[PDB]
Amino acid sequence: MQTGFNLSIDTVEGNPGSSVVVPVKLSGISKNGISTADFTVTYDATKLEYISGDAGSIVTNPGVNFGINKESDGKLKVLFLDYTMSTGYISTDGVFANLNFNIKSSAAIGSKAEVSISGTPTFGDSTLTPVVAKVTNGAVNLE
Amino acid sequence: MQTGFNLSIDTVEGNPGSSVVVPVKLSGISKNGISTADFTVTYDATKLEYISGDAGSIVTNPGVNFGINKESDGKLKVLFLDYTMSTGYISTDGVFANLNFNIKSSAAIGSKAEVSISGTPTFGDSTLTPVVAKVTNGAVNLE
Amino acid sequence: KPGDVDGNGSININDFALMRNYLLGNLKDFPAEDDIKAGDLNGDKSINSLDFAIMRMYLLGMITKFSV
Amino acid sequence: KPGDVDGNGSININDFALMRNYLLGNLKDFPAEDDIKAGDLNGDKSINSLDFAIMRMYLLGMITKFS
Ligand SMILES: [Ca+2]
Ligand SMILES: [Ca+2]
Ligand SMILES: [Ca+2]
Ligand SMILES: [Ca+2]
Ligand SMILES: [Ca+2]
Ligand SMILES: [Ca+2]
Repeated sequence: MQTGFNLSIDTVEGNPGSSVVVPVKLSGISKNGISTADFTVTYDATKLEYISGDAGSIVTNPGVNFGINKESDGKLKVLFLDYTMSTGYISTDGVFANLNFNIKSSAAIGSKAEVSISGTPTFGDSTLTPVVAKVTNGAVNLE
Repeated sequence: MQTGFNLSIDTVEGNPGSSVVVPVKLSGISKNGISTADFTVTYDATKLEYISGDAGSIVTNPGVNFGINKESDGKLKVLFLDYTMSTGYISTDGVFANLNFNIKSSAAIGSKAEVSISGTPTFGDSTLTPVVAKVTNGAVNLE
Repeated sequence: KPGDVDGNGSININDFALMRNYLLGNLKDFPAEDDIKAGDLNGDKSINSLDFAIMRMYLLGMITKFSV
Repeated sequence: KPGDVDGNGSININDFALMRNYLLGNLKDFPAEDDIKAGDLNGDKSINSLDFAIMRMYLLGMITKFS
């Protein structure tokens, strides 16, 4: 049956010349929780300039367990590990990462800047068994 | 002769189409020792193909303390740290790294392939006081 | 061999650092010649955060060997 | 904020891992908004193996603060 476990990127409104946060969420986390994750987020670098990414509220011991890096303009790598591999699986549905972008002044109103998962994201539960996520991609709608 | 603290790259003989080892040495190390180092080695990539670099015999706990990486063809980055910051400073003069190259068959007999330190190398002693090295560059003399 | 992603004969903190850097896009590959052999610690022929977790368990002493 | 090269508010093994990668010639831009402020632990306005060693001392508990 189709999984209830979801990885979703919000669709948000943004204004050219301004900045915006794009939340990335997990929901339907199963009872075994999430002990590992790694995935790629692509964004439209012709319109958005990545500032930084912050661990979301659901992330355990985020200072240690969470990482995010801009590999190249338009491509982010996201990483989570329970460094204890015992007591720090994610069990709570909600925001997993907040992605902060400046929006170029050249970006046109009425257009969109896609923010998406690239490829198939990897998640491991507390048993280090892979769990498949249902992905919903997002965007910054420029107005 | 060489006096004082020196970082030197050997001049060695090599045959086109064969491999060669180019030692990188430290001499004149003071009683305060060497607890950390980082430097760049450039080599003539038109004549030499980098295979690998091995920690020299003066390097303490090299499996943890030593690293070397080819950043691009012709450019190596070398790194040493006493990960204990206590019991593993280098105190003994001798070979710090052995650089392994294949010599291209196109490299001409009677010519040389320079192997050099690029920039000012960074060394720290056992209290992390900077230590300045006299640098002597080397080469593979092709015969 | 498995776990020794820099191919230096030891499995330690630096292999963990390399794996983290690889998964963050700060390495294109590993210094070991055979990346999958060195980095794939559960035998699924992929190098990903499950392998990172397994390496962490090994360095914490929670496991003794990799289940290739 | 010195030491926090990924700009996440904590100084830990992951900052050390990034600095190792930098010093080996890989990542050119740390995630922190101000690389020199985050990476320079001894005031020479450069990020090099001395800073890497200082961070190691801090993570070993041998020092409690930076200069
Ligand atoms: Ca290793
Ligand atoms: Ca490789
Ligand atoms: Ca694997
Ligand atoms: Ca940090
Ligand atoms: Ca930066
Ligand atoms: Ca410094």
